[PDB]
Amino acid sequence: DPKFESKAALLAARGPEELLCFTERLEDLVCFWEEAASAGVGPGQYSFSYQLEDEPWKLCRLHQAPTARGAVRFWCSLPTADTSSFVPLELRVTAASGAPRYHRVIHINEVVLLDAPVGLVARLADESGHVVLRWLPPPETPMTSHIRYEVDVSAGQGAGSVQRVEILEGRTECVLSNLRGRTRYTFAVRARMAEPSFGGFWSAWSEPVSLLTPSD
Amino acid sequence: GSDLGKKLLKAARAGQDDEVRILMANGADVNATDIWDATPLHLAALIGHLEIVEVLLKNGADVNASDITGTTPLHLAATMGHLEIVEVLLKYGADVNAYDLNGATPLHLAARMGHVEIVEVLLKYGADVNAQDKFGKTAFDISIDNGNEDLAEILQAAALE
Repeated sequence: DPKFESKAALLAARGPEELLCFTERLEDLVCFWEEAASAGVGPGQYSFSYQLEDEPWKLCRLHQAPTARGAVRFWCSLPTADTSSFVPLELRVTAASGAPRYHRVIHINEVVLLDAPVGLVARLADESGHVVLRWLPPPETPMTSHIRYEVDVSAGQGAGSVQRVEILEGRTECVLSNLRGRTRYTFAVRARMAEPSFGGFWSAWSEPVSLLTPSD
Repeated sequence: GSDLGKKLLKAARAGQDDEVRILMANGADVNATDIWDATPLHLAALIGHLEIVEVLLKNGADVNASDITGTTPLHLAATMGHLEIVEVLLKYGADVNAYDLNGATPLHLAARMGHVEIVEVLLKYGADVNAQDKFGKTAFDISIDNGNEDLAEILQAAALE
């Protein structure tokens, strides 16, 4: 629930004037936009309609919520799990007067915003001086074998981010070398669909973990 | 309408350039309409498939067709930022100053989405710099509302001429 507001705000930054649609676990779909508040405008004053394949045009109830920047966010949530991925989905947003607001054609799951990976654990490798990282995929997310990851390695002082490691598709671990001894490192990992037709966006970083390397 | 017209609307919307040509070669209605009175040219200009736009216009598609919202293909191309399609539509005679039910012209929509090159192409084809939508906003006003200094400077200079 709070995560959606962060994800919605993240997308709105890249396209403030657009109808933006994304999925989090490929089973649901949220389409939203943001506009200035007005004295009479509410969810009823807009009509959200969509057509999928040869289905009849359907209406989706619109919800209204505020944003930190003061814009009003209108959004619709459509189920998509039983829908085949990448099939065309036509979307229209029409004002009550019949005037146009939005008209788009999207493909199911073409903008995936995953949750962060979980269960990150750092471990001193049996090979001294190396660290093994292991983690779990974003929870309750299908197609885990098609998710790729990126690992961040950070030092304590001003050094900050010292390394970025790309994890090949479907892999949930990696071994880290070139680490300085007697040093407290901090690790985190993010996820994205590898196709990259699913959008190509990184998830938020996982909860971090830290570890003190051995001497020499 | 025609069975092929329904297939052409779906193929145009799906971006299937090859299937659009196949359907048309088999006699599909280039001006078929969906429940919103949108045409294959609308959907092709919307998704930005130039080759579909070309073969539709070359075979008689209505360049100035309006759906029930008053939206023309040039509106959708300008809104979605498809520069060449905006150029192709304009050279095939699209109304540069067509207005939708909001009173918005392609110049308004291109300005709102920050498409400087499309605004320039629209201006060269006679877009009305002083056209106000039903809320009284000109393209220049929209640029100020979005803090687009580049558009504001261009639109201001066009108004002096």
